[PDB]
Amino acid sequence: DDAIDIQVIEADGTQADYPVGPGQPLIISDGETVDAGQALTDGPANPH
Repeated sequence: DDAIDIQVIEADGTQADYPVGPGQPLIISDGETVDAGQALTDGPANPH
C-alpha cells in the first residue's frame, strides 16, 4: 500500500516507525548514518 515508513534500528535494535505520510513530504534520506535532529522528508524544521 506504499506506507513509506522510515524504520530505524537503534544501538540495541529498537525500531522507530516514522511514517512519511502524504506525497508532499518528499524523501531525501538514505544516509544510513542518521543522528538526532536530522531531517528526512525535506522542508523547514519546527524549532520548538
